[PDB]
Amino acid sequence: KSLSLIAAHSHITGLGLDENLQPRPTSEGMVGQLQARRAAGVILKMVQNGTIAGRAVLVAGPPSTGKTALAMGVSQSLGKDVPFTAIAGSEIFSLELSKTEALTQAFRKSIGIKIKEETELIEGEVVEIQIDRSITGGHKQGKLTIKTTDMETIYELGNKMIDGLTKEKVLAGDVISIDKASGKITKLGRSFARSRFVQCPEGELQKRKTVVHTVSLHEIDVINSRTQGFLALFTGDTGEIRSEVRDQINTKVAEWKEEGKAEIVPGVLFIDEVHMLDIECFSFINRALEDEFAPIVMMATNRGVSKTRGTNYKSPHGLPLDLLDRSIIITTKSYNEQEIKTILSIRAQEEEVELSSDALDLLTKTGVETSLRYSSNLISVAQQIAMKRKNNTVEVEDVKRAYLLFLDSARSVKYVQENESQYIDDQGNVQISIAK
Amino acid sequence: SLIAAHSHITGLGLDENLQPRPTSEGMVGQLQARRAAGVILKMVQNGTIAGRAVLVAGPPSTGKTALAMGVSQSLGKDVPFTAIAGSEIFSLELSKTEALTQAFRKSIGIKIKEETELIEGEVVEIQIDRSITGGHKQGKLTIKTTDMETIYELGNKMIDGLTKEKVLAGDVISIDKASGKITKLGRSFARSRDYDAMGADTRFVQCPEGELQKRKTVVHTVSLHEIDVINSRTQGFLALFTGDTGEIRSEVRDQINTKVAEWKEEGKAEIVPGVLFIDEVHMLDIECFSFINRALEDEFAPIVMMATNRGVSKTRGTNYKSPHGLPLDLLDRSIIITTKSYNEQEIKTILSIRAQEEEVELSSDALDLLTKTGVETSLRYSSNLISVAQQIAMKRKNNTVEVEDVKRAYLLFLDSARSVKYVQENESQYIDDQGNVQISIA
Amino acid sequence: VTRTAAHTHIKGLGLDESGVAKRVEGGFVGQIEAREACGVIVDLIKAKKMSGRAILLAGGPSTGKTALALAISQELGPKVPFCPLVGSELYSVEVKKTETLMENFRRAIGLRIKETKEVYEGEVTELTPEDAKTISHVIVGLKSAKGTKTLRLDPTIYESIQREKVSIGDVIYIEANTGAVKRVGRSDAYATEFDLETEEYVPLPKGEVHKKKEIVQDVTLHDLDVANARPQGGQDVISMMGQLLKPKKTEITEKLRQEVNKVVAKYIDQGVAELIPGVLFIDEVNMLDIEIFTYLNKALESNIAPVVVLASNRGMTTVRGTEDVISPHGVPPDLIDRLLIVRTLPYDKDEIRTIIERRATVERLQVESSALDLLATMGTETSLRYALQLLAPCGILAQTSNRKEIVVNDVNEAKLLFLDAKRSTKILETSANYL
Amino acid sequence: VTRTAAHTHIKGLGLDESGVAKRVEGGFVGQIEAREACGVIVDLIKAKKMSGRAILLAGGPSTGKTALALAISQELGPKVPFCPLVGSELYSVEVKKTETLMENFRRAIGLRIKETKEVYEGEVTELTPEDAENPLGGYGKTISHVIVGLKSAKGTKTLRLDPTIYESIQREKVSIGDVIYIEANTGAVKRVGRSDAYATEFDLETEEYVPLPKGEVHKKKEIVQDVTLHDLDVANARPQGGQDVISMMGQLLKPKKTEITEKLRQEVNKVVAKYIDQGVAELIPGVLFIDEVNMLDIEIFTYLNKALESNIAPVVVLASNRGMTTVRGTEDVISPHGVPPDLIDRLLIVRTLPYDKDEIRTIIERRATVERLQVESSALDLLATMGTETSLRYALQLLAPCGILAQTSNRKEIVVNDVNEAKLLFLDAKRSTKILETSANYL
Amino acid sequence: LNVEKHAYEREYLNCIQRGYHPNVSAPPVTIEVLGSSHVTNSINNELFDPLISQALSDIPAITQYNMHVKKGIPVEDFPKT
Ligand SMILES: Nc1ncnc2c1ncn2[C@@H]1O[C@H](COP(=O)(O)OP(=O)(O)O)[C@@H](O)[C@H]1O
Ligand SMILES: Nc1ncnc2c1ncn2[C@@H]1O[C@H](COP(=O)(O)OP(=O)(O)O)[C@@H](O)[C@H]1O
Ligand SMILES: Nc1ncnc2c1ncn2[C@@H]1O[C@H](COP(=O)(O)OP(=O)(O)O)[C@@H](O)[C@H]1O
Ligand SMILES: Nc1ncnc2c1ncn2[C@@H]1O[C@H](COP(=O)(O)OP(=O)(O)O)[C@@H](O)[C@H]1O
Repeated sequence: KSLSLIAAHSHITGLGLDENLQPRPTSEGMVGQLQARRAAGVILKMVQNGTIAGRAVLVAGPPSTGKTALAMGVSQSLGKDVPFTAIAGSEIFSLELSKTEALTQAFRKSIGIKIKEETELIEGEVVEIQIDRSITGGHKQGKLTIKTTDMETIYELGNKMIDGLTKEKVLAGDVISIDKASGKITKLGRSFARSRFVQCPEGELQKRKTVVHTVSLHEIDVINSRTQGFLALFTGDTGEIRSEVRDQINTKVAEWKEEGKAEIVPGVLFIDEVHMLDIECFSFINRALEDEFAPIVMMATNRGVSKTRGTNYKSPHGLPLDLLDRSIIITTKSYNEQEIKTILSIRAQEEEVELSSDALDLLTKTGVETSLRYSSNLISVAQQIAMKRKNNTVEVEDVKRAYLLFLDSARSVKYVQENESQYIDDQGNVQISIAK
Repeated sequence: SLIAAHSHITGLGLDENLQPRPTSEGMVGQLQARRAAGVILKMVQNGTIAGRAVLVAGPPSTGKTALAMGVSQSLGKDVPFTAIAGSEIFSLELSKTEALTQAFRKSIGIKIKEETELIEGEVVEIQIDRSITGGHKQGKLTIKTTDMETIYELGNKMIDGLTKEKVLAGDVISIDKASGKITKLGRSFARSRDYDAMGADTRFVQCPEGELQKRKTVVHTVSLHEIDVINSRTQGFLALFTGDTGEIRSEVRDQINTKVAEWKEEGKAEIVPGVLFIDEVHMLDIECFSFINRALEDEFAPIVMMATNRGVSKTRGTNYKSPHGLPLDLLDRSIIITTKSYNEQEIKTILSIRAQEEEVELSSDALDLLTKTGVETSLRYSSNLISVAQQIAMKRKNNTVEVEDVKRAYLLFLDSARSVKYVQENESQYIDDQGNVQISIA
Repeated sequence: VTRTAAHTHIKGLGLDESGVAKRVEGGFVGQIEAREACGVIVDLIKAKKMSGRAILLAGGPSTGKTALALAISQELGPKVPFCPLVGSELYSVEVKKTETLMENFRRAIGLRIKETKEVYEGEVTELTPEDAKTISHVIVGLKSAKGTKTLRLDPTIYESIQREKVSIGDVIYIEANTGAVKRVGRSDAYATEFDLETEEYVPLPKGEVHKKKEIVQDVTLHDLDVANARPQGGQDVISMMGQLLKPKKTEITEKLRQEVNKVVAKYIDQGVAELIPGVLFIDEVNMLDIEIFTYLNKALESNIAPVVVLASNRGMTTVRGTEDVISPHGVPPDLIDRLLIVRTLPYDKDEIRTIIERRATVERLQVESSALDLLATMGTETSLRYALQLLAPCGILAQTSNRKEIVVNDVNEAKLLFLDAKRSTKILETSANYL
Repeated sequence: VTRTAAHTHIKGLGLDESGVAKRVEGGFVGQIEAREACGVIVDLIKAKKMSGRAILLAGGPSTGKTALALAISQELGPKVPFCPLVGSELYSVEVKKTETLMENFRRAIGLRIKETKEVYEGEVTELTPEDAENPLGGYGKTISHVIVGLKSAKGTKTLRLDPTIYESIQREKVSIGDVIYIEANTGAVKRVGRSDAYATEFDLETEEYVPLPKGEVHKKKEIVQDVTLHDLDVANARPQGGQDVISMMGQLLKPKKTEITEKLRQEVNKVVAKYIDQGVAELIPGVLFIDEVNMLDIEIFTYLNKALESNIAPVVVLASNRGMTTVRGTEDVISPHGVPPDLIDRLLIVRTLPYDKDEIRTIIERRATVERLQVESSALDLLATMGTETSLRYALQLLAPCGILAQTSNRKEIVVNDVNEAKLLFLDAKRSTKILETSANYL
Repeated sequence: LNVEKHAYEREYLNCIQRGYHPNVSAPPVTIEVLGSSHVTNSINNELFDPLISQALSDIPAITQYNMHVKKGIPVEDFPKT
């Protein structure tokens, strides 16, 4: 389940918080940033309460300060069965959808409906199957013996059950699941009988089982529109769904909640790099947040006073002031030496790399000096240099060798700036020849 | 047929030591460029190296396209020569890189060896069995020569080729098995009881004698791009003619490369690379140049010839100026053939050759005045004047162009310098760049 | 249970019978003149006599323009069509922007049809076709828990019955007017014919076989336009898998529109349909190109144009698509002649305090008096929206300390945790690299 | 004999067992530290544990960056998927650039599955259909069942088919006397050809004649297949392979790139993880190579910043020859190598160095010995001085005209005079620019 | 007006070999509704529409003989193939 090699945020299992929403210094893979974690815990409580809608928050700070780490912590603390959509700023610039339509689809993907239904099921291990044919074979008679670990029974079959058993061959000793009302029979496997391999089911054979469904508003939006089927949820060409089906879906969902047949589960939409949206997207986002079925929007940006896209002026955070008026802003700060070394030790534990104390100190020094991501990339590349000399622990010499082999930002700018005759400039001039 | 601009050039005019003759094969002058083009021609004919870019540069009306046509005519048959312009890359349904990939793959030919069987003889009896609707078709054919007579079995396509191009008993047909083609050669029986339904006057041919079934080995050249278009989808053979081949995936190209290498490894097919010619290559985006720089490094890459008549000008897609309008990365991996302007004797020989091709009997002094007006003005103007002078000359009903008809044609039709001289003193009559004009004459 | 999103304390304009507005009534505080002008416009809409009337309401940000348009929508009632819109939505990659404007115009004119639902439901007891081969009629006997009832049927409904594979003993649903046939399932009394079968068993309906109900259908002109202009063809009732070709939005010809108008007028003349004109509301009108602004001039001169309401917060701003045209509110001077402008005023301290108290009441929160004074001072110092957004984290921080009433300390912690735009810009200015 | 184009003298990085590069090994000359860093990257890729690791190959023109990427691909072997790409490929007219980038990301991850196939095969002996009692009833088809009798070497089976398999059998145009191949996973039918048990000289359809298949009729065989994740996504988004009318009509439509949703990717990942948990499939992560990375827009870089943080991402290798250059799509952002500072933090830069005169001389030596040419020593010294004076590449591709001019004089030796003639006939960028400046009308 | 067939038989296109086949082939995504036979009926009707699946292939010849001669059904009443 959920195959993954190692992620860059794989150590974050949530927000480290107490029962009084106080952040521990080291919990759940998150260290430091006490005020930002407290604010994100308040936002998490806002989402889990579910009584308010359409509030936008902004996580702003310098680069490499843990904004995406905060978003991943909120997403892991939400758990399953709550919608979480994560998009980038450049994702909505489509050739087949308008920008407002893509933003609308991303908005309605983040709110879901919890529907609870029950179905009656058959589960057991097949003992013996008899199919009988007549002289002409016009009618078919049958008997099926099926057992669990507690009972055993024999059923008399009709024509459509016999046809459904002949199709998708079922032999003796197979564990199968039968849905009577739909006629779908699945082979769970084979029982443990030497004389795939699953165990024989226990308890009753006729079980009424309850399955809790959660379906987003965008799925019912696609299915209710007749212009395409449910295969557009996978192929991805929905093609500018009309508004009137969305008002029908809104009214139907409202009366479903009134009757008690459904519950509304709002979620979080996360927009990473929100400064790359046009001003039309910002103006749509301003008026899309006052709807009753609107999620809580999280935006993350790292710019200063920069040019807003599609305009000719400059704005704080790259966003216009009317969008910033409806936002509450969480500010992240830079890290210390101890926080950097704790981050590097946690990244060592997740990458299964054993480090010396001196190697950790050198990594902390070069991480304070250059970048946190540079040391977090150097630590995994030092282990291969250590393993080429056939030893397990990563020492100082491996870190110095990796620091010599792989450059960083400021050093690369420094070697470029006194060798610029060999590189292609903004004017397209270069010197390739060695002499003259 | 009809007369084109470079209709007098069929070849390059080179000796066995790759040294050009002064006037041979429709080409006169330009010895260094002709020698370099002959070297590139032998480089193509060896077929041992791939992905080499050649740039031809010089002033306008010098013979760059003449050199490209000479290379194409000296290339010979069954060697692909794709000639495109720089403006055809930009398309509404294809990306620029995809169009450049297709133009690259058009210039690589695959020569496939096939083994066929030929059957010729008189038809004795045709039996055709069909369904009630008409879908399922089968039948037997009894063909016969002088010595042998066998009975064959027929399929759907063979019955379709038999029904259209109507065959009766007594007709002589020729069948090719691997191509599925039926040709009727004539009739021999001369049946008496003819139902008068058609006006057939079929030829009387003789009885074919000897072996009924003969084997032969045939060779045909297909392009690589045709194989991708055929293998791309279900009805790609229609897309070969309608041009509806939208962005063929990379997996198709990988599998086609693997199967082409497998066919080469057995002896069924061999690879014949060709020449891709890009005229006005400066009319290209910088993304096209960045794609060309890395598409020249592949195994299946033709030799690319480019022509430019541009100096240090702006490179498209950028805001700086570069030599020949090309970035320095593309100019790094190119060898450059330069072309120089002409003399008076070369211009006289060009005009005499173009008069010989267009069948115009020019006088001596008419040729001297055409050379004079072709050395003051450009060469193409004096080349264009010859047909007009001829058409003026047939109005007086004499089949010899004098200097009077040439003077009349020079009076009637203008040059560029006379046009800018007339425009620049009457700027109120013509529409200004600011859109102002004077229409009233008072 | 109950959700709240930036509104829903706004219930109406809060006017008396004379058209005058009270101070605090209907969720609105302040702004008497704009509310009275909007009530006059609501009366004009209810008159149902004029077409192509354009109103612009202008003012600063967070002054109450969208609340006024929402109050218009609540005062008109659910019967009148109301089509809210943002100006950025008129740009699409499928059709031109003028066609999208035409569709949004025609979405604001509605119709009311009075129809009758007639339903036969029960267990099939008799199914006897007969030849007149072509069957002339079939006799179906239906059974419920309150008796049985037999029906003659046309052969088309028998064809639809043969589509659904209906046998004796199935519970079916027949609609008399449309002719739709739905198979609910086999009846519960026939459930022990086999021990195991692929058929679902449903009980008998406990009501009568015959059911009669009067309903009202509300459609718009745009629904008829898109129903009459399917390019691929008429879709069936149920298509779970998609159409083989993707149907794309097209440029609907005005000949189709005039045919739809002719048919609708013919049905109106017979007393079947009722015409309900409505309101088209375009928020952020300054985001329109000048070509849409030119097309609005001809679109306002049609005979079936609705009442159009536009909003803007810009000042003397260049019109989009132009470079040397400066016009008030971002609206070009050719179009600004055709509207009537309603001005909207900023608020005072006491109005801000009353708005904050109302928002705390609707969100089911208790606040202290000193917390209310601090929140009012913060609202006057930063913005009105900041205190409204900061009200709910104050409630959460009061909840985590096991209390039910917000005090000054929770407001101080919420002010510490979350910033406004001014303090964020102050941090942005005095920073080294990118905040 | 063979065909050579600008490469294929490079057979790998040419390192030792400890990671130390030799001076001349694998066709490489010099660039020792770059080759050692690339060997460390090769070991990291072969470890099969890391996701979203990005390196950047930064240097001047003609310093060997594409050669190093080719050596990476040759050292990893053909089992690991390698996806070469230029920066201009991502601008497609059918779909957005973000989807093309994610498609190449999923195309760079491989898979190896051992698949069991249920197979019926044999020579068709009897083909007899049975009819329906009311074929014009509107619902239900014309026939009910088709009896097919197949025989093999030591075996004969009679099968009763539903109509749906028979429609594929009829579409394959089978008859009595043909060897067929029915696979039961998707219902696909392959018609092999006529059986050899009858006469083979009385046809006109150029068909080949196969004998009977060995073994029984009903088999279960194991097949090892190598697929990528993009193949699974493409097969699920445009479904062909079933016997339903959606699948048969999916083959006849013109193919077009669509925006594959994230839901399909998560479901494909879940199915692949369930396959791996059963011991059936194994995961082979690979390398995506993007050349001329400065041709990308700011939006593609901003999407790369998020695409590298996924948990299934491959190892990405970039290359650029740019100094302080404005990023495309921006007007004021000046950044090293044309790559924005948000991406440089997630990168490890490998720097390539220019060459020396002796390195130019020996590189010309290997390029001459690969093209099957022999040169003199003085001509080699002239070529090395020429490569230092103008460019390495201009000295590299002057070899073939020299060889042609040597061949046309009936010699198998490249001498100084042939190199002088190649200078006289072909120019370089500097001499062409010098002609262009001192020109009348852009000569 | 017959350029395409002449280009077909000029280059021997009925004896060439196939070079590409897809890597993965899949049926459409199954939709499951627990406890409803109507969904199964509608899905089976959409996937295996008898008009459309009958239109994409033929009828056996002896079956056509049983229609036309032994049952008196005319050719114009055939489901078209
Ligand atoms: N407080 C923290 N606790 C644990 N890991 C952190 C913290 N802050 C940053 N990191 C790690 O640092 C790396 C880079 O930080 P990131 O969140 O990408 O920066 P940005 O906020 O600019 O996106 C990530 O892998 C993240 O896991
Ligand atoms: N050496 C030559 N031999 C024959 N014709 C020539 C020669 N040089 C020029 N021409 C004629 O002069 C014209 C040159 O134009 P063209 O080659 O198309 O453009 P450019 O010379 O700018 O490359 C051609 O029409 C060609 O017929
Ligand atoms: N007079 C008022 N009484 C109560 N609430 C108001 C009033 N005016 C504005 N508001 C509130 O202010 C918030 C923002 O106002 P809004 O309608 O967005 O103004 P604008 O559209 O001009 O920005 C809304 O949630 C609304 O409830
Ligand atoms: N170390 C080397 N050994 C041998 N040949 C090399 C070496 N480095 C570069 N070359 C050759 O020089 C040329 C450089 O091309 P390429 O690497 O594509 O350009 P760049 O260096 O700009 O990436 C290639 O033809 C390559 O064969």
